[PDB]
Amino acid sequence: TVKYTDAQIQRLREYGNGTYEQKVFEDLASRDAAFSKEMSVASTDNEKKIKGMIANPSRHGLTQLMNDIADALVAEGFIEVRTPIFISKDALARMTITEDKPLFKQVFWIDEKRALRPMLAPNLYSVMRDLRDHTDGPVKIFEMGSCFRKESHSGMHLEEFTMLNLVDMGPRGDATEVLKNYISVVMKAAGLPDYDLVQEESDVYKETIDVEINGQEVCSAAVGPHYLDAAHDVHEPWSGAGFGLERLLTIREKYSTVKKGGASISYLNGAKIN
Amino acid sequence: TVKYTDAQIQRLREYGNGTYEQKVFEDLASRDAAFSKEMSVASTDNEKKIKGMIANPSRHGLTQLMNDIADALVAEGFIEVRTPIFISKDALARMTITEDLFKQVFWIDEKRALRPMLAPNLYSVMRDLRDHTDGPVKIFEMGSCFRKESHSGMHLEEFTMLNLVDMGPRGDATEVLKNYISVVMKAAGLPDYDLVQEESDVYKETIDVEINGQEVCSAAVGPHYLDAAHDVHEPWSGAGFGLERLLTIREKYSTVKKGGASISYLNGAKIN
Repeated sequence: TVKYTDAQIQRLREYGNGTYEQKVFEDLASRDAAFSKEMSVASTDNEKKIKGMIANPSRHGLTQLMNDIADALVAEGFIEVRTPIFISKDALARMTITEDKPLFKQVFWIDEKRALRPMLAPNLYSVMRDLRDHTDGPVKIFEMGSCFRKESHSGMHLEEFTMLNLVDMGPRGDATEVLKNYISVVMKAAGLPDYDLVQEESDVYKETIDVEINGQEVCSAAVGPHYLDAAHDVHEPWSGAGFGLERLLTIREKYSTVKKGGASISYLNGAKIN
Repeated sequence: TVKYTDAQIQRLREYGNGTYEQKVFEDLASRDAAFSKEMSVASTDNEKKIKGMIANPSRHGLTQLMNDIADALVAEGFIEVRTPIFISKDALARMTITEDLFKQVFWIDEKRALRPMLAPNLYSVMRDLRDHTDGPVKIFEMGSCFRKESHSGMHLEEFTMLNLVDMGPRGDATEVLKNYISVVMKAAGLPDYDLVQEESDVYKETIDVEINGQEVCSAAVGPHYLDAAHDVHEPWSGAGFGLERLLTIREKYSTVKKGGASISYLNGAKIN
């Protein structure tokens, strides 16, 4: 008739990758006793993976997820681009991310005119637009890299996160299905073949497609055009999708928090090192 | 006899990836006709290269170099680690980066900064993995580091560092470190280079790698006085590479701003 405390659930989540909020116990002593033993099982499992990685080293799991998805997108006809982390204050204004907007509060500022990017759309707007001068068919590009948002104002757990942004500028009568095929290629290559797409009409985009793997947002897609296009010299429909890569890796490997599979000095491929 | 003007030289490297400083011309008309010819050819080749990327897309040239090197390092037994871009003010102080290099640091707030090098985080990860093995501790990281152009001598403010460390004693540590450098340079497509082994007052030895006079890798055999501040107390050897600098030399790009992350360039071609 007692459950793990919130502090105990957190501590179990930081060290183990099982599920713990379901357990129930006769009294406080039995709960604390089973708490320490669940912590003991979590510590052994921790060392077992670290010794495994030390004995059989490999590419980082986040790196391997990026490579698995990226090679899939290239076979789909996408150019991989890399763009700087730094973006300009004018660049944030073209997204209507301005002082009066709440989203403005999450931005890390480098100086008075430059900032860390909170998303991949600014630079990808620039690149797809410039390639339009060099081709008449669809412009298909994508990037994977770190984006940065302050935690207090965005209410999410990672300040540095790796976004995957793919986009295909060009008109399509079948823009929806073509976009849904882009979602499939990513999710398949990511190892998450089952997912629920939330197709929805909108006033701002032509269409919007969220995706959920049992109740959790893992990608946000849309069919253009959008009112942000004209500020970027974009005057045609498009289709794009955005995936948080640490979140996908967390869900595929069933880690307890999102801070275990990505970039860290306390975790390494799900295991806690310190 | 005349050469290209400085304005002609800078514009030639804008779209062109040839070599132009050495050209010599009899007169102004001959110098101007050749400049226009190189312009039109650089622009024409630039256009064909972009359309080729559209016809047959591939992984980014910086990503492909990172993959070619990282697989060769995993085959040598290295663990690939990834660490945050943000480091603490204390971690910088433990590198003796204090107010008295400190002006190269991009400060995020009162206590956090963009990492100017991979050493502080790699220090913490190698130490923690020591509690988990008696054998050598071998890791590497490829990721962005940041430095202010106004104080750093380099032209990129964001640059991709590769750092590898092998913690733990070993016989002939310097020659093993030389092999680690050889695996990287061979995996990068740069087999021709010159090493500069030197006696050191701060390290046990220092290895500098140069190609055509340009430093491309800074390596060292430990220990070093910064080790105690990070609770490291055993031998180690490490090497650091700038990956845009490697890609520029291999592809013979006219500047070091065409191969890396950019919104003006894409794999050596200018898209504006």
